[PDB]
Amino acid sequence: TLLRGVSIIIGTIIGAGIFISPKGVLQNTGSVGMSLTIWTVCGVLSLFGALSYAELGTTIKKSGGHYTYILEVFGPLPAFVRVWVELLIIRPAATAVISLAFGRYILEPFFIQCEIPELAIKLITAVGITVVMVLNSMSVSWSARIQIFLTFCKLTAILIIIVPGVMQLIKGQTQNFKDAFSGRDSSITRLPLAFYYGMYAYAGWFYLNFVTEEVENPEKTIPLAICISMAIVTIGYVLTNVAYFTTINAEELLLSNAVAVTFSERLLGNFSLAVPIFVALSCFGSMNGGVFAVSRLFYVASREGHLPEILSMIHVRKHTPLPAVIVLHPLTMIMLFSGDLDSLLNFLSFARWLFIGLAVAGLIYLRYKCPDMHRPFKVPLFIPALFSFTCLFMVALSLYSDPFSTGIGFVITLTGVPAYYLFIIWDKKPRWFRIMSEKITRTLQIILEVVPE
Amino acid sequence: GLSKEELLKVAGSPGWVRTRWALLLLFWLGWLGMLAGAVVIIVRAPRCRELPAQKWWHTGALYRIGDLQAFQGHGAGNLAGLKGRLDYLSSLKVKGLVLGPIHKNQKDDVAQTDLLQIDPNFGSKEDFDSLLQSAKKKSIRVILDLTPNYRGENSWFSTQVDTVATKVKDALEFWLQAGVDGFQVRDIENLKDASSFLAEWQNITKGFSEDRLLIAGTNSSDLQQILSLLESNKDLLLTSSYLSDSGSTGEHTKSLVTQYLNATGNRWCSWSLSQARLLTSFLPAQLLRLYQLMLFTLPGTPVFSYGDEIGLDAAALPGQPMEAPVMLWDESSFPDIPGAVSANMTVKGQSEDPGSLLSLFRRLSDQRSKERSLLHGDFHAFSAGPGLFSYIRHWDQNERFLVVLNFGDVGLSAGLQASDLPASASLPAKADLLLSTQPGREEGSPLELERLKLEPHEGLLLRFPYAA
Ligand SMILES: CCCCCCCCCCCCCCCCCC(=O)OC[C@H](COP(=O)([O-])O)OC(=O)CCCCCCCCCCCCCCCCC
Ligand SMILES: CCCCCCCCCCCCCCCCCC(=O)OC[C@H](COP(=O)([O-])O)OC(=O)CCCCCCCCCCCCCCCCC
Ligand SMILES: CCOc1ccccc1-n1c([C@H](C)N2CCN(C(=O)COc3ccc(Cl)cc3)CC2)nc2ccccc2c1=O
Ligand SMILES: *[C@@H]1O[C@H](CO)[C@@H](O[C@@H]2O[C@H](CO)[C@@H](O)[C@H](O)[C@H]2NC(C)=O)[C@H](O)[C@H]1NC(C)=O
Ligand SMILES: *[C@@H]1O[C@H](CO)[C@@H](O[C@@H]2O[C@H](CO)[C@@H](O)[C@H](O)[C@H]2NC(C)=O)[C@H](O)[C@H]1NC(C)=O
Ligand SMILES: *[C@@H]1O[C@H](CO)[C@@H](O[C@@H]2O[C@H](CO)[C@@H](O)[C@H](O)[C@H]2NC(C)=O)[C@H](O)[C@H]1NC(C)=O
Ligand SMILES: *[C@@H]1O[C@H](CO)[C@@H](O[C@@H]2O[C@H](CO)[C@@H](O)[C@H](O)[C@H]2NC(C)=O)[C@H](O)[C@H]1NC(C)=O
Repeated sequence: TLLRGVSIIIGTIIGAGIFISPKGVLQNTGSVGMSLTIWTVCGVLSLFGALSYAELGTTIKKSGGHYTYILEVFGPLPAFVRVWVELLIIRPAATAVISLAFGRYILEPFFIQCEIPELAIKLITAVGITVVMVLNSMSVSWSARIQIFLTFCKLTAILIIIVPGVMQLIKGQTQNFKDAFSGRDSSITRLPLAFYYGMYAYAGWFYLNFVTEEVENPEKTIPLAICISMAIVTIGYVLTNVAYFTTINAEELLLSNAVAVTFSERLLGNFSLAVPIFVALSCFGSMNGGVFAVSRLFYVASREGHLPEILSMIHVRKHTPLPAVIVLHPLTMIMLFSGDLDSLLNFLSFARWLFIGLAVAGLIYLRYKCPDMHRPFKVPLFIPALFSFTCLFMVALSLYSDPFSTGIGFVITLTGVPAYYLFIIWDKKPRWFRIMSEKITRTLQIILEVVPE
Repeated sequence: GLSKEELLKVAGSPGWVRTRWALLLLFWLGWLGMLAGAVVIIVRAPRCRELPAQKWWHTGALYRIGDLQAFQGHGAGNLAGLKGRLDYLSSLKVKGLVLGPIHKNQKDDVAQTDLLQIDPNFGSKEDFDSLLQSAKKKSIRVILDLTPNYRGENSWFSTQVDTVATKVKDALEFWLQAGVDGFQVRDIENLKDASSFLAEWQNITKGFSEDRLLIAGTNSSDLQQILSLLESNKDLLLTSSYLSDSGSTGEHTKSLVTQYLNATGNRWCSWSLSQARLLTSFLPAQLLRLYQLMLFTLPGTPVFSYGDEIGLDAAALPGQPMEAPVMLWDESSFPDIPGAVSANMTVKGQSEDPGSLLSLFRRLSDQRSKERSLLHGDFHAFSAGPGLFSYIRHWDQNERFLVVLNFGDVGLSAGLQASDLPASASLPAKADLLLSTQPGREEGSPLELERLKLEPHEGLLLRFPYAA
């Protein structure tokens, strides 16, 4: 129904991006004002893209995912390179960013106003990831009721910042926004970097997987729920940046590594160790949304020709996907012990917004060059055109921004095509190869005890 | 791929179950090894020292406004016009405000004059309340001077001493109820039994609250006359003329500052050149940038006079009182002898030049008030070239600062052989540069600390981070 729809969207779309983002948004812009315009532009851009995915996924009506939206509007290897670049770029670098924030925010009651070694962080993040994966490889029934509690934890983590940020606003009228649009004299070649940091704050809608006859009166319920429960997030996310700027100047925020602890350290009350616990629980709630929605993606991709059938096999008792965990873990650990947040956001965001822009352009290409295949609801022609235009322009301009961290994503998606004809368009090039790879699947299927059920 | 029933009869074998129990225990031992390594890298971490919980007059500079009439202009010299300049004062980022004696005083009769009633030529009690509320809004503290005979020669009523002592006791209890943040008394060498009265006044000032100040001001240049005033007091800020006698060579000023810090025992002090004069009355026109770099980077509170940010000269202008020169806000401040001012002789003409003197004041007054190793860092000078003065500020692990000054008109190199500093903040090989007093160097260009060649009257503000 309606209220459970806005509840599930408000639960999947907020998280801990509001603690990672506003330092990288301010750094790649100038003053407070350009930052707040970026934080409200990204909200309506995410609204437009969410409306486009909802209008696109109820016109194809297949078994979910925008892997099956690039396929059936492009067919071959455009949809192969998406599922290649997924498990090689996007998902390891997505887990290795929320984990790096989580590990940072629990070492704060032990390093009060002092500096932390990085190797103390990384070996705590690499404990939290494995505890997440061991929890996922056991029963799913505990793994969802834990998630519900972490959803209420991330709501309270937003709320205990948004309440004392307005009690400082209507009291004395404390203002340091004065000169709002006066920046640090230029930001034009690193504008899309801020686009990469704002959109990460709203991430989550592109795993929602809308299927038509499950919500009551579905001709009008889905776009109404999306447009209400996206503008609610845009309100709650701009007032939180107002709450951050109401107590911190624009120069303390660039030298700080955790803005939610310097908000609390000057807004005390003798339990200001609450917020590095609740920001940690909000960072854990996004980590726990891990191997799931990768598993059903592996199930759909394994059903045709891609991603060999050992993946999307299932443990016999306690029917949980183990080889997705096995293939995800030594990749996110490699990317975790490598470079920092500012490299990983760029390295994932390049490929991620490139493929979402391709899919929402394919929505238009299917709308005009196939005027059949009826629509339960439609959007105006300017909405996905504008979203795809901004996506592809920011991704293209991001190559003139730091190219030794995003150009590796470009060379990986261009080695996607020398990995396509070698593994899809061919027929058993050695016999030294198939008989070798059969024993591989046999041995590790025997070790993991996994069946395709 | 193997199906269900062909799998359970192979993966139930001996061997196949023992290898997976072995791999499971190997994975768990790697996990607990990572946990124990993270714990031992947390514990083997160096401690971190505790911040001193400073007061407000530790955090910035004080700005003495002696004559209020000549601060804005004649006819506009009331307390109401002072409210339009507090934005300019916050642009300077001064933390306090030492207002002049605004009380009523006629002349050498004590019975008519009174430290309780405001003179009507300055404003009202309601306007003083509005000043205090607007200053508390901008977070600028107001310190009220209370010298009794501030219109005359002998400021302390040299006939008797009892009534002038009792009336200050009534004065400190009166104004603190209104909400002032401190007090200042001047020329206390003309006050008999001074260290006994100062301890009583300091008691009353600390007895209202703990965040209140008392500033005493002498004219004595002698060190032993200064330490005798600091026998029963620790919280007293004492401004004297201790630095204004000489300083033509760097060895003399180096010996002066280090001897003062050795004698008082590294306590909180106040670095100033006078009690009511400007910087230009004791220095030539070229040394103002060097002394403004020095006075902001020394361990204590710097106290400046009004106009010292723009190089306000009185001897380079016509007929004026040498103790209370007129302030040059614009190109039309100085009314008579027209055309005497210039573009560089005023505030707004210096509020746009990047290589100006007021820009150096604003670049130093925020680095003093924001950075942590200049707030309460340590102090260690060392030997250097014959004519230089070089020192280092460092707090715990924060950004180390290095200041190198040239008190002479010669071309000298630095030659920094440290060899005696603590092992925490010893000299690095290469360090950055924040600013210089002269044009001709770019900001942010790291140097190596060997061929540091100095042009005459140059000062530097190198910095380097904590490493080993
Ligand atoms: C710097 C960025 C951060 C770090 C990133 C590091 C990336 C390293 C490269 C990893 C490449 C992994 C590619 C696996 C792609 C599998 C694609 C696929 O669908 O294979 C299908 C094929 C047939 O299966 P089936 O349909 O018959 O069941 O089934 C198979 O092909 C079975 C073989 C599966 C393994 C494929 C190995 C490919 C080797 C790629 C060369 C690079 C590594 C070489 C290592 C050599 C060491 C000996
Ligand atoms: C510099 C040093 C480098 C060292 C290697 C670094 C890479 C580490 C890779 C770690 C992979 C992720 C490990 C996740 C472990 C699964 C969690 C788990 O305990 O599963 C429970 C499962 C069922 O238990 P039970 O019901 O039998 O008691 O219990 C089981 O199913 C037992 C079997 C699974 C054991 C998992 C150990 C690793 C599996 C190896 C599979 C084949 C490896 C192929 C190459 C993969 C790496 C490139
Ligand atoms: C966090 C997102 O998932 C949830 C959302 C709400 C409640 C629970 C979950 N949840 C779910 C549930 C059973 N779900 C499955 C996937 N789900 C969609 O893919 C959106 O389906 C839509 C339905 C209606 C609309 Cl209008 C749009 C999309 C929605 C429901 N399994 C989990 C499994 C492992 C860990 C966490 C969760 C988990 O948290
Ligand atoms: C004021 O300083 C005096 C000594 O410098 C201290 O003790 C006070 O001494 C006076 C007599 O000179 C007494 O009248 C007070 O009652 C004393 N204060 C007490 C006993 O608390 C003391 O350090 C300061 N006084 C206060 C109240 O802080
Ligand atoms: C500090 O100011 C006084 C006032 O001009 C200087 O002169 C002293 O004045 C008092 C009475 O006004 C006399 O009792 C002293 O004997 C005077 N001192 C001397 C040395 O003549 C005093 O000289 C000034 N101090 C300095 C260092 O300039
Ligand atoms: C000035 O600093 C020096 C060290 O730089 C110290 O001099 C010491 O003075 C005491 C008492 O006269 C002697 O017992 C020590 O042997 C001296 N040490 C050295 C190294 O000379 C002291 O801190 C200060 N001197 C005075 C007289 O206050
Ligand atoms: C303001 O700028 C003028 C122009 O540079 C200064 O006038 C020069 O002053 C120097 C030394 O004071 C003399 O050597 C030059 O001969 C002067 N040139 C001219 C054209 O006047 C003036 O002194 C500056 N004002 C201040 C206060 O520094």
